[PDB]
Amino acid sequence: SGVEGAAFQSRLPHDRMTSQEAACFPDIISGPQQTQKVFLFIRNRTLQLWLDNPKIQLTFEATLQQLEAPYNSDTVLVHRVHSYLERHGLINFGIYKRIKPLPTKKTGKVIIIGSGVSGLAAARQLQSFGMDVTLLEARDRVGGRVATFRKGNYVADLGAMVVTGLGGNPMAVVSKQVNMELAKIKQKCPLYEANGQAVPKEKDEMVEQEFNRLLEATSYLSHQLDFNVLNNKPVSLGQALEVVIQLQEKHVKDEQIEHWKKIVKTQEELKELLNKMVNLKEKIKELHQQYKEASEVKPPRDITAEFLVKSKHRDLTALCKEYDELAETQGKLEEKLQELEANPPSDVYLSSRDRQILDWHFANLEFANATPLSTLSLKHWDQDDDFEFTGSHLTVRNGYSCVPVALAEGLDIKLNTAVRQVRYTASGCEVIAVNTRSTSQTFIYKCDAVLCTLPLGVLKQQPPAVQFVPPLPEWKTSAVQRMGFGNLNKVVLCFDRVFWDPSVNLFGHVGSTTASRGELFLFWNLYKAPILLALVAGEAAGIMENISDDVIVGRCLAILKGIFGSSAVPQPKETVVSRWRADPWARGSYSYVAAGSSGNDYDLMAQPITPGPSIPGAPQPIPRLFFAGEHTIRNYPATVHGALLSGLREAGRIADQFLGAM
Amino acid sequence: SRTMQTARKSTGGK
Amino acid sequence: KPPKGMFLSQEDVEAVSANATAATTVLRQLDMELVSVKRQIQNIKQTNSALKEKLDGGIEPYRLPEVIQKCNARWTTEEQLLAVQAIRKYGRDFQAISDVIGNKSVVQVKNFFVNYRRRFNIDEVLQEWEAE
Ligand SMILES: Cc1cc2nc3c(=O)[nH]c(=O)nc-3n(C[C@H](O)[C@H](O)[C@H](O)COP(=O)(O)OP(=O)(O)OC[C@H]3O[C@@H](n4cnc5c(N)ncnc54)[C@H](O)[C@@H]3O)c2cc1C
Repeated sequence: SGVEGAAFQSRLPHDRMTSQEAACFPDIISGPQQTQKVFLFIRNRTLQLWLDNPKIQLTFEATLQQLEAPYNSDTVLVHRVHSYLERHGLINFGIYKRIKPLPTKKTGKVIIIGSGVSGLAAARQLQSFGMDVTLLEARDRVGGRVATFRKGNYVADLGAMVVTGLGGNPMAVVSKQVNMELAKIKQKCPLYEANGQAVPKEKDEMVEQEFNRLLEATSYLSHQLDFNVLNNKPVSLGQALEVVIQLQEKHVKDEQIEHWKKIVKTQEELKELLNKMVNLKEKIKELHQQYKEASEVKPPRDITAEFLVKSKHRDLTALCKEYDELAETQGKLEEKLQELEANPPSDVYLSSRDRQILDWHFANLEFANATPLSTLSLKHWDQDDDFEFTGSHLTVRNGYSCVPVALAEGLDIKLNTAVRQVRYTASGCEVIAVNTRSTSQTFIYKCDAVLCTLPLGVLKQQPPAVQFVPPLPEWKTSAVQRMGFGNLNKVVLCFDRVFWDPSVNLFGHVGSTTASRGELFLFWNLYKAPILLALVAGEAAGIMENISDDVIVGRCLAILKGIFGSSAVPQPKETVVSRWRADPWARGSYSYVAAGSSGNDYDLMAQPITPGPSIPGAPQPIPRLFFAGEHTIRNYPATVHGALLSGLREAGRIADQFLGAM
Repeated sequence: SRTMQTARKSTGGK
Repeated sequence: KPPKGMFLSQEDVEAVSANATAATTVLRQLDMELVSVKRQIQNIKQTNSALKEKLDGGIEPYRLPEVIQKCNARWTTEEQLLAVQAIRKYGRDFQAISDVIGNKSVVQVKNFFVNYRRRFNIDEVLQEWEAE
């Protein structure tokens, strides 16, 4: 809705001021309501102006000229807002044409460790703020966990590949700046069982509904029943799902017991009636004989002999009336027994097939979180849900590497340079690095500040790949330990011809056991060339890294032949298998919220380190060691956009420290 | 994280 | 409130997560009791089958034809003598006495108790009935 849509696209509320804005504009937020609305409009309009054309720099001069009365009345207010938005990277980020070239004299010196999206985004900002920036990258390429396979005409992503909707996504801006061939992914995903036959529509919808019900139940367990600690240990999502499933199996058995208990009570009610009837039939038999004996005493009789005939007649008919009132009650209980035998409860909660299809949905969840469900925090695994972008998910058909390559332009990047040691004191910083091709060749880099974008997997390493001098404080290292770093792998299969449904982007393979549920469970058809991409998720990812490419591709072909036919599936021209946990420069795929951890650990990851004074009694020194990366952004973890935003945050923080605020 | 589910997006517990 | 059709109570959660094998113990305990109840079902089914076999033919050879006749105001000597014996056997059950005589209503029987109280010593007759 114009200016309101600009705030939404920048992840800001249109009608109120944020915590960051309150810090930079305390006079406004504590002041009258009218001035706040003036601030909010200037903010929203400036954002709209940038968002309308993100290919060119938006200056203060261009901003003020396009503002109307009475908003362009206060010129220093407009300047304060513009500077704030520029400094925090909400406007003028990414690849844009600079209207007046950057000042020749550079102020301050920053070393950035790592040339992924977080590193590159921070580097661009710091350079455009007028700082001396050098990036040190261990790999022979930029991009990091954005890694695109390219051989001949085949293009496929081994790392990041999906833009998770454009509504509120900073990657929407980047896509208007860099030629990303964004193609919408169609949601339709048919599942094929181990035999190779598709799951019927009725069963498929039943299992999926039960899956979401099971997930909703674990949330109920967490929030309402407070089932978060068990045996002095934090409860995992996997644990909670087991508990819910077990209680559903219990209810199936409890309702079976209650049903067959209604049968025995009816049978025993019938048993008491049948005994009563057998005893009365014998009394009726005896009294009939007594009647006919008295009746065979032929007339004329005295009145006592007549009474004997008449009284035995009354007594017999009364017992026959009593028998008839039990005979239809027998019928009432036999039909009650008929309907109970015809209407039993459920035999099982889930069959063997139902459990297997459910294990696919669990594997799909294990893909998303890049980790087995027994490692995820029950309370906090989905803490970033409210920050989900709107719109369809999109493939980067051009190959995602086009983004970091474009961000790399005009930057001083030292490739094949592995950081070994980070030194930080009150005077400044030393970064000690080696050449990866020749490890004896040593490099020393001196700087005012260090920005660490090393993956969480690298920071977790014992023994360490990178040493910090002095050692990182306990609050930092404990957060590094608590936090989860997951794993996920991809198998790229390049063919000469399309043998699959071209209008179907996604199809699933249902595994035989729970143990192998994530093993080649999902297939992607996304690219212009005939390429199929298979995922290895959950417990399978770590195990499948110890298996050779030929065997993995063999298992891929066996699954596809089951679905499409042996004659229909040719041998692939090119194959690639990712091994992200084994990769020394990643040591996994992306962060997750582990059991025992929370969203607060992401904030602790983001917090800069301040060294002690050199001389004792010297004033409190400034922060020297800064952190960015997907593992440092609470609201957008484990993504490209989150990495991007973490870089923009840190550049703004470093510039505030070393160039002064505003 | 959960927002990355392109295929069969989970709904339970949001 | 839990999702409709799912069952999760504070008591049931604690029983399943009490120890490492508490879940399998609870589920097997209910499995054994299901076999135990079904065995009892088969037992009573076989008992009832034997009892139903003894009731074959019902009470058909022992049922008597229903004879109905119009009520008469006049008491014959025979009807009076039938009544005195009926009082001796049945007491104050006026319905039973009516069915014995055959042609006297429940109200007419009740009047007989008052009309012939002195002449048929009905007080003495009812005392003989209570004594047994
Ligand atoms: C298989 C997979 C699929 C993914 N899919 C998606 C997706 O669909 N959508 C999405 O949004 N996100 C996805 N991601 C996540 C995304 O790739 C990352 O969150 C993001 O790229 C991380 O950026 P970063 O800069 O924080 O870390 P990185 O990109 O890893 O940057 C860190 C850099 O530091 C370097 N480095 C490591 N050690 C040293 C050293 N000693 N010295 C110097 N340099 C070093 C590394 O080589 C690396 O280049 C996926 C990730 C994986 C693994």
